[PDB]
Amino acid sequence: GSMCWIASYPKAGGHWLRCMLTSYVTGEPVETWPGIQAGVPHLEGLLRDGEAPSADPDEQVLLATHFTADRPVLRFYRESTAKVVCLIRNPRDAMLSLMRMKGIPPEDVEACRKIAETFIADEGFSSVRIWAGEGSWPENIRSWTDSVHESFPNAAVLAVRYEDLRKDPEGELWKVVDFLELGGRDGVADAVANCTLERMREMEERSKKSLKFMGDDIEKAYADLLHGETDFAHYARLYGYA
Amino acid sequence: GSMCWIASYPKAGGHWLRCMLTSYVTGEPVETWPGIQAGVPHLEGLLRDGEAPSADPDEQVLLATHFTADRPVLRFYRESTAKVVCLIRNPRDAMLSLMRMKGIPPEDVEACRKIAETFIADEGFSSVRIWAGEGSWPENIRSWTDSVHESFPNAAVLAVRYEDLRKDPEGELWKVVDFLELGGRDGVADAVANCTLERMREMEERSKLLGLETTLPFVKSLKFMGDDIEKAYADLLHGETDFAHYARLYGYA
Amino acid sequence: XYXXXYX
Ligand SMILES: Nc1ncnc2c1ncn2[C@@H]1O[C@H](COP(=O)(O)O)[C@@H](OP(=O)(O)O)[C@H]1O
Repeated sequence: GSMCWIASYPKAGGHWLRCMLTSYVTGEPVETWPGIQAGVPHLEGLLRDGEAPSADPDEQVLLATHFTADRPVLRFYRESTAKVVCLIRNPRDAMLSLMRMKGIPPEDVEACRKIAETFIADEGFSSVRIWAGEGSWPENIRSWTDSVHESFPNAAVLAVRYEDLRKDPEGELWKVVDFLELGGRDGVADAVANCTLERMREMEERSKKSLKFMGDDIEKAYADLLHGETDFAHYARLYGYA
Repeated sequence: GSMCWIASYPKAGGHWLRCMLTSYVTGEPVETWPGIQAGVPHLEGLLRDGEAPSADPDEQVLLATHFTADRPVLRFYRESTAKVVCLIRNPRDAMLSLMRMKGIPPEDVEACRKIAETFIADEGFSSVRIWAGEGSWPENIRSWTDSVHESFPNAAVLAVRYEDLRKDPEGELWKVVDFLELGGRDGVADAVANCTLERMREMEERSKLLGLETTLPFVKSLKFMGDDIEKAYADLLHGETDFAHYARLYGYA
Repeated sequence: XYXXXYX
């Protein structure tokens, strides 16, 4: 059908993807934070309000989500889902990302440790109250890519690393635009310029490192995971994160 | 058509109706707090997890929600909805209930007035960020009762008042159980005994002691903070808004 | 349950 998903584990730079996409579809810059939710709405955001786009709607519709493709609620879109964009980033960075957010100044030993301890035991953010239904890191990727057809039988998938977007914003964005059939290529330039790190932090406010530090043991812990027998190592390898 | 809603506005007594409803179906008590959520799942809670009950099942299903009936997400159950139990409570007491749930002792007028005054301006809890998609008190009521066919053309409604339930627990649970055809009636007296006030507090604590997912303690009238606020409520109560219209009708004037 | 905040 006509439904399209920007799927991603939390902290994989989904906001920015959405921002840019909102800017291309509109042509105009993003007038600020809620603009992002209006453009590529986040599904969780909508369900909180009781909002939910209709299944089989006759014009193309773009939503975002951190759910695993196999969550019962996405079932209503089982048939009408055509396209999935799966945005993926170094789980090393996602983890470091939750920290900055959760507040902590990088030299708070027992505070970083614990979250890191947890992330590694869970293989993602299962024990982090901010999100729900997102599953673990491999689980999330698996369900939206290799197993997408178990949830969305009519879908096509374009997987995309956060790091490639950072290395070539316009090239990679146009790969996403092209795949979704939102038109040109010319627009793609301005949209990148309309959602740059600066315009971003400005839109957040006028609304309202690596494993070195404390590593020795943790660093090890992580690396053992990253070269483990598990689905976490499978995807790390497969996406160059190993 | 086998889907059934316990619709209610926040703080109408939903957990209790919910808890007695589970007890009657299980046949035994509810030993733990998420047994309530297991029993008569609250829609909002299911969505947080990305869970959602099947649109169109073969045998009867019971959900709870604080959503207005018209909220798009419910569009999915438009034909599968057979029955609505709309639980209603005095709005004066719902407002008081939120103060108790927020902690706040009956002395802190500043603290209580703020909630009270916000409550009056909004005709309900719309500004309280604890829930979303509920609308104002009358908005909710209208959508489940007078308007229910705009959202569920096939549905039939029972209404039940919190206060009726306190006065006659077993007689009132019976109306709800007979309405939903859950069966017997000898079961009824038992379900009430299990989900008592006392039973409920202890059942909350035991869960809470076994570090469990529970909803800070969770389990009077107008004179104390007011005059300014007394008149303010009164004016709303006996005024010409739809709130008044419903307050009059369920006998809260 | 399933309730909002932030407390
Ligand atoms: N077993 C029971 N019997 C009577 N009232 C109950 C009860 N369990 C909970 N309640 C009351 O229901 C109200 C909460 O409603 P909800 O569960 O829908 O939020 C609170 O009212 P008060 O705070 O006025 O006492 C709560 O104490």
